Amino acid sequence: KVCYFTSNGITHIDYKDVDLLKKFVSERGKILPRRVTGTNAKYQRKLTAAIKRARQMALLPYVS
Amino acid sequence: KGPVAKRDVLPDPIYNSKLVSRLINKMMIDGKKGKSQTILYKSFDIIKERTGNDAMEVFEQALKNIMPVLEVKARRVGGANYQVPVEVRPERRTTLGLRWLVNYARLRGEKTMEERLANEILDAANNTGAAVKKREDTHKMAEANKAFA
Amino acid sequence: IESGIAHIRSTFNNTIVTITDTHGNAISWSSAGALGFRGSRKSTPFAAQMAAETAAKGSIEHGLKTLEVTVKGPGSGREAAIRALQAAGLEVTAIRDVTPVPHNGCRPPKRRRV
RNA sequence: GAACUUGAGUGCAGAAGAGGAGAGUGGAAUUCCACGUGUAGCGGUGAAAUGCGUAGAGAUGUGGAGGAACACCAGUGGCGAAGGCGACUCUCUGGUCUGUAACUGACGCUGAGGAGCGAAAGCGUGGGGAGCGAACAGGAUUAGAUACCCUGGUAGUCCACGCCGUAAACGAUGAGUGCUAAGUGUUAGGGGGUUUCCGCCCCUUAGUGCUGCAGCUAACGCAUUAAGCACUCCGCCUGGGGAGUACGGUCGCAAGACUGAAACUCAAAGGAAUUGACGGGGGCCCGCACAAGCGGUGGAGCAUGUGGUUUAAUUCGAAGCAACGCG
Repeated sequence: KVCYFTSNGITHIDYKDVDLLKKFVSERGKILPRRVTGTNAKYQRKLTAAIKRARQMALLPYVS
Repeated sequence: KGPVAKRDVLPDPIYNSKLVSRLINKMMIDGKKGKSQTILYKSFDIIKERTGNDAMEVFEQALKNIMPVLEVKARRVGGANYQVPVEVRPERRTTLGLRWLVNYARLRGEKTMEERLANEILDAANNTGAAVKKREDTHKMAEANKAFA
Repeated sequence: IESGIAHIRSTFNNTIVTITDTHGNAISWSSAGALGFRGSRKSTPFAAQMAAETAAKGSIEHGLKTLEVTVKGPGSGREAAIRALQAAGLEVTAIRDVTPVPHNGCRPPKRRRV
């Protein structure tokens, strides 16, 4: 697929972007893998780090 | 391999039916159609006499009571011995009905198989009878094991 | 009552269905072993169908009509039990496929042939 | 003795990483506990049974306690010398890679002995115990079953410190360096040709996969991540067993580790690959092979043949299928 973050040129994903992270998080609450969201390796690593930190501030869910 | 099929002869000089000659070919001991035809016509004449009907309709009614809807075959997986219920195709319905008539008739015991087959038809007509034990027990085995299909 | 939630727990032996009230108050319960099947027949999805039928019969007294069915436990009788709640006079609206997933948690008991 | 900058390192600048150590926090779930619902089962198996249960279980809702690992990310992905390291955050801290040009100017590599790290089990001390679980108990299977199966469950798994110092500790491949076709994913950089971009292509690093040329090899295979062609250094091998044994020594609380023979014994042990055969391995197929049926044999009486035994001889020959109303 095509990467999002290379397109909009955006670097460190900034956990505060709860709606963008809400786009990347799946329907049940899981992180979608790289072959679904189409990101890079580096950007998928920072995405999953972002989602876990935003989960610990209840910006993102665990189970739904 | 594939399925092969068979034939049978159309009339009977009294009672012109296919299936009555199918019963004539059944109950033949040692290659004697003559004894089975004599036994058969004396039995159907008793069924026409003792109950004032034509014995064709009593005989088909008895068949309808005996013909089982559901055989239960075998399917052994592991050490399980599962039985699987099979919708019987109607040829085997007719032939299991004829086997059960013939076998439980000669298994009853009276003072001819004329009388034994006649009374077995008269019992399977008014459904309570000896072959209908096998009908009921096969349907109970299919009713209990219906979880597999 | 009119509305409740149907907890089905189908594991490799038994498929226990309890129709409860929304803040968890069991109206009626029946299992695959409660119907009478004692052997391995407990595992068949027909017993789960029968258990959903008996739970549906028990639920419609003081009563309830529109269910909300929560599938729990890894088994086989989930589809027949959802379908048999419909055919026994009830309505099944939502289907929550919620088997208890540990993330990493406790360690399982050992594999069997070893 | 004097210079040089390629090897090595420092400087500056980024980049990535489950690299490590200390502390703190989170969400499922398992177990346990109390209360509400409620009634006869639950659990488990190839089949069952021991167990749990009307003294109210299993299910279910809420709450609490406690321990351990951190689903999704997650990937022949990354990092580390190896063991290994997967939630998150901070504190301290190790290394790498990339762009050079600022510096040093051969400062480098290997390394017996030594010092350290070193999975898991184990040991000592104090805690901890939810799951699992040696040992151990009951039930099953079984000729037996100190086993596999099931129900329980001690030490242990966990943490702190100290000891052991062993693994199929594996890439079954020591470290360093140079040279020797390609294709292709991927990880982290950099640079170019249009586009500010998006993006495509190209180029170059360092790491990581697969297929592959020469070359190597006994073959399988390796092939720029070498098992090629070379040089340096280290460790190790010289038939199998005896045997990693014994003695001695060092270390250890112990269990044991390391070093390590000989008498004696054998003419083999072994690797890779081929052809078969076999599998309580997979696929496909076929045969009265199975199923679907019909009639029997095995029970009785006798005929007949054969084993044993009696015999003067019970003539000799056949002996699972494929001998036995056979010559």
